[PDB]
Amino acid sequence: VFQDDPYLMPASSLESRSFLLAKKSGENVAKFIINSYPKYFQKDIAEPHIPCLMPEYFEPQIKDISEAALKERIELRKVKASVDMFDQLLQAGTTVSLETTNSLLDLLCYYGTWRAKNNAERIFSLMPEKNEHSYCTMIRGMVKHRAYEQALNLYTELLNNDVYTFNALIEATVCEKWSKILELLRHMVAQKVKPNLQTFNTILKCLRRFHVFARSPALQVLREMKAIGIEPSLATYHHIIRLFDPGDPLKRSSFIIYDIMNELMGKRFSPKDPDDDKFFQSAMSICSSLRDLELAYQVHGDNWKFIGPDQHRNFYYSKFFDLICLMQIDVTLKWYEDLIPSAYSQTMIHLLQALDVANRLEVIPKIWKDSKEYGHTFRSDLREEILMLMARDKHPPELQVAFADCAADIKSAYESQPIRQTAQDWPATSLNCIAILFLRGRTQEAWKMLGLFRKHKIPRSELLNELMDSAKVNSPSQAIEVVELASAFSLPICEGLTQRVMSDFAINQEQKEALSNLTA
Amino acid sequence: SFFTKLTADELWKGALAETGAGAKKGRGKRTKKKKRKDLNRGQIIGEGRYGFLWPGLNVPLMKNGAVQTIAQRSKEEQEKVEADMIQQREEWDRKKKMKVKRERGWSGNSWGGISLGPPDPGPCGETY
Amino acid sequence: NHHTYAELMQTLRFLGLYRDEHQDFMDEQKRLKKLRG
Amino acid sequence: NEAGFDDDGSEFHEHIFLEKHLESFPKQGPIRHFMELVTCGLSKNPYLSVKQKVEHIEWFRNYFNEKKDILK
Amino acid sequence: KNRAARVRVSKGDKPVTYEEAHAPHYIAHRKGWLSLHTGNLDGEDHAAERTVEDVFLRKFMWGTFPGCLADQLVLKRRGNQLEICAVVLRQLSPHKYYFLVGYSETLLSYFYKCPVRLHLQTVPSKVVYKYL
Amino acid sequence: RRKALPPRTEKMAVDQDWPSVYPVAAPFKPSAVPLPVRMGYPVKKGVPMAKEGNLELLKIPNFLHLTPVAIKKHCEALKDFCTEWPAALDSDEKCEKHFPIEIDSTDYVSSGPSVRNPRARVVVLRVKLSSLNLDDHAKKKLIKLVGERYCKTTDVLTIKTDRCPLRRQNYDYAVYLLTVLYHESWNTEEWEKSK
Amino acid sequence: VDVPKDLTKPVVTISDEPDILYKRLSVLVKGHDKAVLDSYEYFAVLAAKELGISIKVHEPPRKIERFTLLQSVHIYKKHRVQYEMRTLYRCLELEHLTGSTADVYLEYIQRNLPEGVAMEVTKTQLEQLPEHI
Amino acid sequence: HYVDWRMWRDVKRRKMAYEYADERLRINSLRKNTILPKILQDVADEEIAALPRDSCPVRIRNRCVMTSRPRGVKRRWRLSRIVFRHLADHGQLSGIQRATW
Amino acid sequence: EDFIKKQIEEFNIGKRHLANMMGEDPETFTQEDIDRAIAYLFPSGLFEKRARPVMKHPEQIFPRQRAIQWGEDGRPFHYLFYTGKQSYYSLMHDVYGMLLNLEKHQRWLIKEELEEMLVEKLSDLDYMQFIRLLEKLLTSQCGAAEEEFVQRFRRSVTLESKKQLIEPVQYDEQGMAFSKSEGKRKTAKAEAIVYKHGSGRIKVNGIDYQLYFPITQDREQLMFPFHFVDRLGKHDVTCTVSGGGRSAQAGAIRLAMAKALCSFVTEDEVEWMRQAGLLTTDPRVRERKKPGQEGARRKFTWKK
RNA sequence: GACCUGGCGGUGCUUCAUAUCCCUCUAGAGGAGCCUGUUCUGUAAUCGAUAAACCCCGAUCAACCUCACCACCUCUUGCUCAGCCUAUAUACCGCCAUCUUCAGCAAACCCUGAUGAAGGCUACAAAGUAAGCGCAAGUACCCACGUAAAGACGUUAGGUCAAGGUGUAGCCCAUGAGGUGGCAAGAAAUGGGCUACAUUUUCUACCCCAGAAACGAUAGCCCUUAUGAAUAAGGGUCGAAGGUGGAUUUAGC
Ligand SMILES: [Mg+2]
Ligand SMILES: [Mg+2]
Ligand SMILES: [Mg+2]
Ligand SMILES: [Mg+2]
Ligand SMILES: [Mg+2]
Ligand SMILES: [Mg+2]
Ligand SMILES: [Mg+2]
Ligand SMILES: [Mg+2]
Ligand SMILES: [Mg+2]
Repeated sequence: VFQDDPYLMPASSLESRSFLLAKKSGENVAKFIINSYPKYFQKDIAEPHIPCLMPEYFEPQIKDISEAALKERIELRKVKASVDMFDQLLQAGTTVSLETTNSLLDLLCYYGTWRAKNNAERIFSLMPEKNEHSYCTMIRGMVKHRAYEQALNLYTELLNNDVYTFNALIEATVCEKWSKILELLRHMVAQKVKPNLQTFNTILKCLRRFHVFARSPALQVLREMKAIGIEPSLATYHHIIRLFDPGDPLKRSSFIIYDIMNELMGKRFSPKDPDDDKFFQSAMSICSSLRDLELAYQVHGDNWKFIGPDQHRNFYYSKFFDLICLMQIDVTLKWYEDLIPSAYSQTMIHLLQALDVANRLEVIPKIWKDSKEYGHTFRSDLREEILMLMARDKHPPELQVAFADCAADIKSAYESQPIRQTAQDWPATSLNCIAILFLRGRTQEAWKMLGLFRKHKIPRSELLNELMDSAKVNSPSQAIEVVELASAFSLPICEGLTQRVMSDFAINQEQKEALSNLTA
Repeated sequence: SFFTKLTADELWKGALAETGAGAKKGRGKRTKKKKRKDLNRGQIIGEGRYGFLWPGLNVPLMKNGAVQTIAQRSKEEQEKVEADMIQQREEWDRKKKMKVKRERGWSGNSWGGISLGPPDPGPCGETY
Repeated sequence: NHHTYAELMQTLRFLGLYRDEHQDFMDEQKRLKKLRG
Repeated sequence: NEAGFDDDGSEFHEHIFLEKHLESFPKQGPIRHFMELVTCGLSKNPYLSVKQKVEHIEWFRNYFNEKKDILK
Repeated sequence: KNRAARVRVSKGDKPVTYEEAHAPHYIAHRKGWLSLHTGNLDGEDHAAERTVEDVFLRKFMWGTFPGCLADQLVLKRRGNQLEICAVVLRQLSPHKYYFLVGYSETLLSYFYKCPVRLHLQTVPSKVVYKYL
Repeated sequence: RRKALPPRTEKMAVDQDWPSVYPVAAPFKPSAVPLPVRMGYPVKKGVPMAKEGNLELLKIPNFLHLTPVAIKKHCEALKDFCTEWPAALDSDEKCEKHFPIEIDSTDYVSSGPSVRNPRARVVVLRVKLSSLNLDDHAKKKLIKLVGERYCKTTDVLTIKTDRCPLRRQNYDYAVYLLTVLYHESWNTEEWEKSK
Repeated sequence: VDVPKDLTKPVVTISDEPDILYKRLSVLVKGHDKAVLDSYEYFAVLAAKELGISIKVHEPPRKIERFTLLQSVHIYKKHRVQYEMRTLYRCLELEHLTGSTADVYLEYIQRNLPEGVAMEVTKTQLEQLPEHI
Repeated sequence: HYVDWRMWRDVKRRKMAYEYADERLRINSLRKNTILPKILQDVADEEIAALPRDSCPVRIRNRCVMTSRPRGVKRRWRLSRIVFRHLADHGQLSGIQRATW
Repeated sequence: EDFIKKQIEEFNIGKRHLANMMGEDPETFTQEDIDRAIAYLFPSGLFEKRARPVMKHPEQIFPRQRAIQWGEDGRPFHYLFYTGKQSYYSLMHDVYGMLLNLEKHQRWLIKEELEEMLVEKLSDLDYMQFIRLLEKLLTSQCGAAEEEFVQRFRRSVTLESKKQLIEPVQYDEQGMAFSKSEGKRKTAKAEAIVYKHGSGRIKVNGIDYQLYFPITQDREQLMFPFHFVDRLGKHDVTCTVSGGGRSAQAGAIRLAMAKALCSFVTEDEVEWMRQAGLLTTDPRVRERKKPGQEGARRKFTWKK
């Protein structure tokens, strides 16, 4: 969906989101222009007539109560229905058809809040003829758009006089209630409805949180589901996996569910429940807590559509790469360097600590360069982390050139942004390792950089060590005009200068030695 | 017609008439010269008569972390935009056409007492 | 039909997306003419 | 080149053989001559379908039935 | 002296690209055709309609991506599917770029009742063939 | 303000799935293509234009997709679906023996939104009368009826069909015409007996 | 490393009725670039080889049409400007070819066209005699 | 928004000819037939004479689409020679070469 | 300057990529392979190779440019540098030194070739000076290194054949030897079989010449090959023809008969026939008619 | 008064002239008729180019639209967020003739002339160096030759606001728009092409071995047919001017 050139190449999750949202907004603008000026695109130049390409017609026809009623279910709104009820009740006083009244009630309950109150209190004027369909759709509406006492009253009225109707009724009853839940389940199973288990899914959704006294009975309820043999175990299974949430991991149940989802993966899947999108995200959320790599590989035909939203995809990939990092890591970095362009701070931090524990120093540069190429700019948390981890090292002598290069790039990025004020406190935190790496070939750069640092300070023990190594690595005056100044500045450089002045520094001139004596 | 319309540069050439008879021989004309102008650079691509608010090009796409929606600029706001764009164009044209004050040297219409500033730097580098 | 073509392009200019150079020229000189009488 | 535009499942003989569409005139007359040549040309023409051919035929029917004044 | 799809030789301060630098008698010899269709070949038809529609396409897209393009377009019509290729500059935002891409693609598809796709190649500054 | 990342040239490895990175037909995309291939008239003491701004590589048709590796892949994939021709059919004479009635249609395909074109309707067919008629009176009658639809040098009777717009209309009308022609050549008349 | 486990295969059904027998598939490609035609025919012959069928190649001559126009606008009859449309032909014939093989091969090629080319199929199929005769 | 009033008139003539193309051919055949009555031929003649103006496909002209130039237009491309040369020089169209033979 | 090495290494990497693409071991790989690969993967109807797509090696893409001839400071390296033409000046210097050494002891190369061998241009005048100096050197004796210096510049003569090809004889049933040949013309193309053992009559499309050419000049042209060779009634020939013009077909059959008989007759007689000039296709064809002209060459009358 | 540059010389010397100067070679135009343009006559009845570098020119089409002229009759926001074939090609863009059947044109440096306009060449070499364009080369046809293509800077304020658009000046009940009609003939001069004026001719079958005659209408009258709602080819008759060209002139290796 994204373009190929590098400039248009979306190099971050938020900007990519905004980009394809702008594309969708252009699609909506196209819809608006076509449905505002249909006559322009009315020409059917293409030989195969396609209603997908034909302009769209939400235009009410002339006043015609019967055809207007038939067009009600075509226009998909509520003002037309109000006007039609008005025309049929006030002056006509007749019903075009009970099916038409049922469809009107369907639409009005779907559309639903004082407006919902008015829409629900304006349906009782409907002609006496109100069958089950009408009553149970009123229940549907009062449940999924308003409070639950009204739905309960309507259900009692119906009893005095469907699968997802009773589903909504159970939702209303539930949303501690032990006897309620029990009698509900009992009479529901007693009736001959034979639900599609969406009632069970909804009662699970309501049981999202409870102790073992309903977490464990869910297992036998699922075993009964399996015995009747209806459920694919797509959503209720995942919801009980989530309900397992937790002061202590349950390794036994974890292994059991591992085998279960293993055979579920082995078999082929077909979608039936609209809530299979939270499946992916919360499943990987539980996987992250579990921390297992064979588990991650198991969780990894066209079942990749259930990821959907970029937020859930982000959570999944983040937890996946985090587990893979915190698991050698050669195969992990292989998988990563394979999926980085397709895939999208915390992940990079985990990568840095994984590379540290691995000791693969040569890899971190390329990773930092990739992050910078994509979106890593105007933030120094990861810069601090990489600098500390890379200059805790000095063991590669030839790699000091790469140290200097990446340090120069890091400083080029660090000094970009004055107006923001955020670049002022970055050197105070991470300039020490940067300057040490610069010292480790080129030295004048690090010299003047430490000058700028101290002339911005927060001295440090490794800063003292840096100053000492720099001074000892031939030029007395060039070393003095730095070490003596930093000593006059602060006391630890002075207690180090006490020793520095022995070799060849104090013999040059006494005015700076006099200043040192005064400060000491 | 729209098919009859065409790009700008050839219209500008045909209107300015830099060459073809007038320029040659040095005859020129009697102090009439059409000034060059660029209309595309001036106005942003978004605005028009119908003031639809474009989150893609005209309005920032995201506000308060919420996707925006296509909306209508009322006619009063449309008139405000038209007025301030008229003002902006008038200001641009004012800044375009102005006086030129080369300091009077020996006399008007004479290149005697005017200085062109110091010489240019040399290739090897020699500031004069 | 130039009807459809030019009507679409005029409506889209009024939307303010197609910077029509020829039309900008025409109406700019129209403004100049109506200013100069 | 014919996925769609099926002509409502029309038939080659329905196109070509207009003998059944020609019933209301004898076999020898000049109107028979003209209408025979008409059916010939129509069957020769593939561009137009049975509907167009029958509307041609019925327009000719109306024509000479309103001009039945002569029959010479 | 013939003046046809050529640039007048200037003092050498006029950046010129390949196609507009070279002459129209170098088309098959040292250039390629901007469009590619079969209406020009024998046996086909609708060639006038092809020409009109592609001229309108080029004009509309030039004016709905104004100021960013720096050369003529490339049209590639393989049977039903239409493909467009453009070269543009990188001064405006990718937000606007993608928005106008989708807008124009949807409009072309809805108008011509044909599957349409278009691609764009970014350049910092338009490539120059010579200074004439 | 914004800056574009460097191309995929150094990113792409020497070992790489070109059929995977170019599954279908697509433009050149020099940013993704690592090859420095250039094309353009070089200037005196000069060279062709670099691949990036070389819009003539896009002008020309494109074949970076569908490499020989990709062709091997797709052909050895679709091998499972393709069927086998009967081995008994091994020669022209044996194929025309098994199925004498030859029939052939044709149509163009061209770039554009529309697809219909009247030349789709025409069809023709052929059959040798040396083995089909099995008699002499009907043979003489038929060869007298047909004026130019035959050719005795190669000895095949050939007939076309275009009177109908539909290919199947042409087909079944030709079949019915041949049937009625055989049935009418079977019989005779007194003016035909008198010659 | 990412190699899928189960490759989704299409559904196929072998209907009871027999497949049609094409005697000869003769395809004729009209183009403007001899190099493009050579690449296209090489592609086609390599596909036919890998599918396991007979082949043959030959190049019909180049056809050209030219016509003269007035070089200038108002009054110039001697000075004209000329143009020419060049079409180049290529033929490819395939004999003893099953109906489903024709289907798959034509689907492949028809999806793998280039742009500036026209493709003319001539299909020759044999069949038995009718029943009414 | 056609190019000009003469293009407008030409398009009106084309519309009329298209929407009367059937009856015109029908009665033209009924006229040019010979074996039928001459009185019928004359009635059909006066009917064609009473038919309205701008209804015949003879009054229309194969004019140019861009500049409305009647002369110097190819029936295939429908464009004037000048716009044809313009597009051929600018390389907009496809598969046309200069006849340098 | 580092751009050159970057281009070379990137070209090697792209060559490895292209080898992986086309499916061959990148170890073994050739420039003709590069050419065929680019031709197949990116065809182009452009006629000139310089305009067609080419994936070439950078050393051959870029022409040699004279590198920096003076260090970062001070003097230049070569000693004619303060003037132009330094390399040719030093060349003339050491050439004249070798010349005077010679006198005390006692094909050619193109202007552009020398230009591109050096890194500077020159004039026809000093080019002629160089040529006359070369032949001045060569008119006298020459040592081994001196001859080597001269042949460094001297190139291959590349002489042509100046010969008429000989077709192979053929044998068919009943022990019959013969030779086939083909001739052409403006618009007539024919081919003739000559049978040596046979003699006498002649066939043309299955008809004899006496009645195929009622006019005698065509038969005279048909006899001219046999007449020059002097073998008149000792060879029979058949021939098939496809043409529009009578004299055109006559010339085509004449050329075909001669091109078939040159195989039978000795090389000496082949040379005699080439001297006669009857073994070469006539390149002359009716010129094109021009748009502004009344004909191929005739113009409208100058109206003044 | 003296100088710099160019043009010009019925200006000198030398080398040339490729079908161009001629001597030369051929076939034609200027003879008669016809077709089609130009000038001119009259009409209410377009327009423009109208030496070379227009005259079967815009036109690879005008019986009706094409129609832009004219008589008559109507519309007034008029298909056009108007329109105008109204003027200005001496505002122009766009497109071409011309020398050109040329080969030069030239940013940028230096030098000479006392630092003037201007010039910059001596190859056994004396101040010129040259980006770049063009020529050229290569590309198309059958080649490498040839033909095509290409042929810059600039002259003719060259032609074209009528291919189209556009600056300026105007009509904006009109100088815009719509529907009927005719207009488009020749006392005459001129131009380009066709026909023949003969026996290398005319007729007959074939396209070349024959037999007869001792020619010529593509104009006019009548008729048929082609499409159209309403000029073209064919048939009968008429069977002349015409007897091979006025200086002069055109094209061709
Ligand atoms: Mg003054
Ligand atoms: Mg010319
Ligand atoms: Mg007219
Ligand atoms: Mg007017
Ligand atoms: Mg002028
Ligand atoms: Mg040349
Ligand atoms: Mg030319
Ligand atoms: Mg003038
Ligand atoms: Mg007629």
